[PDB]
Amino acid sequence: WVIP
Amino acid sequence: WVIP
Amino acid sequence: DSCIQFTRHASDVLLNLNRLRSRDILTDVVIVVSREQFRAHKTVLMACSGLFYSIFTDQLKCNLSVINLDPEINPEGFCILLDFMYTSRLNLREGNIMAVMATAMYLQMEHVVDTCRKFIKASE
Amino acid sequence: DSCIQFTRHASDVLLNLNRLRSRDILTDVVIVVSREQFRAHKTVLMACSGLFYSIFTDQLKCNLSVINLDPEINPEGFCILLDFMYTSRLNLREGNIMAVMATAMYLQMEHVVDTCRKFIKASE
Ligand SMILES: O=C1Cc2cc(Nc3ncncc3Cl)ccc2N1
Ligand SMILES: O=C1Cc2cc(Nc3ncncc3Cl)ccc2N1
Ligand SMILES: [Cl-]
Ligand SMILES: [Cl-]
Repeated sequence: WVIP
Repeated sequence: WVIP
Repeated sequence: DSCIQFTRHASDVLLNLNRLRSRDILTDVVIVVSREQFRAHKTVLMACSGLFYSIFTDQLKCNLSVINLDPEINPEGFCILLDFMYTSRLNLREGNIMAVMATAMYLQMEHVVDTCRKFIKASE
Repeated sequence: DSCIQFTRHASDVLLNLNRLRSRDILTDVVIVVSREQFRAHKTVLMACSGLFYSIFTDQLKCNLSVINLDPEINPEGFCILLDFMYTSRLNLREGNIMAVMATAMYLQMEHVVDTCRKFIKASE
């Protein structure tokens, strides 16, 4: 999971 | 396009 | 093999599937959650959820145009997860994390369940 | 927004759509190429091809279970492109590049047309  |  | 690969292909496909959903094009099922209705594509739901995969591979249920979820399922939690299925983006907030995790457990969306567990553990 | 994003989501969705294609699950159309038949999902074809997008948004054609391609279309070129649609991998070879490019132009798959043009230009 990432900060888009 | 890339070499997978 | 000796294939070449187009890096952005999968993302572009999902973006187009979401554009078809927005315009209600070729949607083939309605998901009913506490009298809130969501139109979707059976194949995308199956590709994202262990529950929908099991439902639409069933010889009788594969032909249903309406699926009713368990009444304990929250429509907002479902809406957030349906958006995630079609975009890869999860709108996870302090005010919805419990409903989102409960819905992801029911829908059998293991990666969503994993990030909810981790975000909850960080707040304790 | 304040969304989080699951990097591998789009790729995992496409992988699952290809598994449904392999097992012939929920395929809703047959594409006929020079008497060679290919089963697929209308939504995936639309998501990848300008031609299929135009065909299945047509009020009469959206309901067809069989689509016949132009007889000049080569079945191997189509097969390679259908595989690309479901995997992001293009099996481009000296022996098939002309058929693949001609099929991609007809199907309106601009990124495939682009890499074929470049690979051909490198060999001249
Ligand atoms: O967490 C998850 C996400 C998910 C998706 C599916 N889908 C499929 N699996 C295998 N072949 C085809 C498909 Cl469509 C099954 C289980 C789970 N569990
Ligand atoms: O090269 C290409 C690839 C491609 C895909 C599509 N598909 C869609 N476009 C817009 N909204 C939904 C969909 Cl399904 C249309 C044109 C082209 N041209
Ligand atoms: Cl997931
Ligand atoms: Cl393309």
